[PDB]
Amino acid sequence: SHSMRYFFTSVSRPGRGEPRFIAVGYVDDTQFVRFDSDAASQRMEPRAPWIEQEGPEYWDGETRKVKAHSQTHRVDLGTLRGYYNQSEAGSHTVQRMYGCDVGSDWRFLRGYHQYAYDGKDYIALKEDLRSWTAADMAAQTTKHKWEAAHVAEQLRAYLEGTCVEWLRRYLENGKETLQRTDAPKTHMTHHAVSDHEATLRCWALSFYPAEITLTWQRDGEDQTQDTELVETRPAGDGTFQKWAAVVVPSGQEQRYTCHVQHEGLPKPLTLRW
Amino acid sequence: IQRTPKIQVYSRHPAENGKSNFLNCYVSGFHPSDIEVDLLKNGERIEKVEHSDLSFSKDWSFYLLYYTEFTPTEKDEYACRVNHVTLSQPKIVKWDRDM
Amino acid sequence: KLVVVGAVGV
Ligand code: NA
Ligand code: NA
Repeated sequence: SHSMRYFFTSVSRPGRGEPRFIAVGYVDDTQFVRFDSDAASQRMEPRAPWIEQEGPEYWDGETRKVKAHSQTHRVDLGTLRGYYNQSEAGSHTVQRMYGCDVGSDWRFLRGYHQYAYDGKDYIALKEDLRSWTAADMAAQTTKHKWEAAHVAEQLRAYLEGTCVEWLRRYLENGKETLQRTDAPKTHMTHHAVSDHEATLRCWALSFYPAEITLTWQRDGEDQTQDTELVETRPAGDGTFQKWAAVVVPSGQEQRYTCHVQHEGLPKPLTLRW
Repeated sequence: IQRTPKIQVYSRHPAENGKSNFLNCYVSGFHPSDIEVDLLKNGERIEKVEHSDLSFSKDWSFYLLYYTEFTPTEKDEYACRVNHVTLSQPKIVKWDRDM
Repeated sequence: KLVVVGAVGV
């Protein structure tokens, strides 16, 4: 599958001035556009080489739309302060994420449009793209407004139309990277932690996309006890890193296997010391 | 309502003394988004440090990557200093060469 | 490509 996602964050500044607004666009795990209210350009900016070929009409259009998004969030911070009976003195946060997935058939798979206030679910479009999940009575007020304004119908048209069409355009224009899988480069390290115990660390480096599974087995059965698994982390060059470690009795390293699952691997890899 | 940052400090490439590399401080799982992140060389703030554009996970928690070019040496000590509303004092995580 | 229809406020 492939995804296009836009992420918006607006943080109010009660001391002085307007909210800090940051928008980022992704195709899969690749950032391709950004807007930051604090940046000099006041434009939607490219962050991937394959979006740079889009002409001036594209950049003017996306700049106009992302500035309109920022004003909507500014108004929403005011509305939500009202709904929750909060003072003008505190900083608050609105977050929005929307976008679309295409499946193995390159057709529309799913759409989403999710909103949060102060880091908690507020309102979300259901998978049917016809109904809303409102977390509380403030969000229920928004749900009634959005039902009357036919927001779900407008979003459904975008998510099943423009969103998937432009995702497919970007995937073709950027295919050299976006449709390339980078299989993890895997190795094991060995460190004594005592006279009687050793740590085996299974590394997965320079992989894309970010989704990966590292599992330890002992004599061919999954082991979670005496293991540590770090959160997948960005390398900073567009690829990802992860490791998993197990503590084992010194001399028994040969019993342990690290199993690596990734879209870039025809069959999962097995590593043994 | 407030979530404390998780911190990983690591190099982009396998660390080898005298070979140019990138020092990374990955901060994730925090709310709200206001955060101070400094990379330290022998306890001193590095000037040229860049960071990714603010994004967030399914649970709405934020993540940022802070990074700088660096050449590791035997003697020089690197760390990440993080300040956030959830911390009573700035948190310093030492760069562990093979972590 | 961003949503073109103006966003409806909460
Ligand atoms: Na090890
Ligand atoms: Na290691």
